[PDB]
Amino acid sequence: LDQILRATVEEVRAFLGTDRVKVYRFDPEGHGTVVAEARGGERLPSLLGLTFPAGDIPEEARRLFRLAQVRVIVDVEAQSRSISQPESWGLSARVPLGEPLQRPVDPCHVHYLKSMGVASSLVVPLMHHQELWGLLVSHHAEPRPYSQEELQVVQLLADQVSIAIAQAELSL
Ligand SMILES: *[C@@H](C)[C@H]1/C(=C/c2[nH]c(/C=C3N=C(/C=C4/NC(=O)C(CC)=C4C)C(C)=C\3CCC(=O)O)c(CCC(=O)O)c2C)NC(=O)[C@@H]1C
Repeated sequence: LDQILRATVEEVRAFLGTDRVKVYRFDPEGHGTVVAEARGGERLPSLLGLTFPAGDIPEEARRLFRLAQVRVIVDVEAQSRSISQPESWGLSARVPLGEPLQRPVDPCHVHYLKSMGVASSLVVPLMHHQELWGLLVSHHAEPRPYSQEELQVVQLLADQVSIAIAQAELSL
């Protein structure tokens, strides 16, 4: 599982030629670890083996990956902003998209990317059946919109990967 996933990130980056792409796995307690990472000329630092507090991932957003498998972050420069409301959303995700061709992310996560030298990142999750196992993410330091065609093939690759983690799991 740890070996396969490492190989998966190597070919993936090559296909997108993105500066950095890493695979992230979700643990039952909310914590996750970086088990796969590729660097575009050591441009970005290696976060391999580092743990990211679960508190970093709320809940409403995580459900959307499990329910709709669709989320991307736009040009931090375009200044697209997201905000919460007196009320909280949950199962409401049962709705398919229903938003402009773009998705805004609150300013908190936005600068975090800026602080990381990232301006636009594509997000694709890894899931099996009704369960979400991890989160894939590509980092683009400069504006780079995604194509509807390439997006699926990858979404499929992720799905193909999500399937691998499932099939490999039985082994252990
Ligand atoms: C800011 C951190 C506040 C917040 C808002 C917020 N952030 C997200 C969700 C994400 N955070 C990501 C983090 C990264 N980058 C990594 O390197 C890494 C560890 C390997 C991850 C997973 C990130 C790109 C996401 C999306 C993935 C996910 O499913 O969470 C969101 C959701 C997006 C949306 O607009 O719905 C927002 C708005 N969360 C807080 O509690 C902070 C106060």
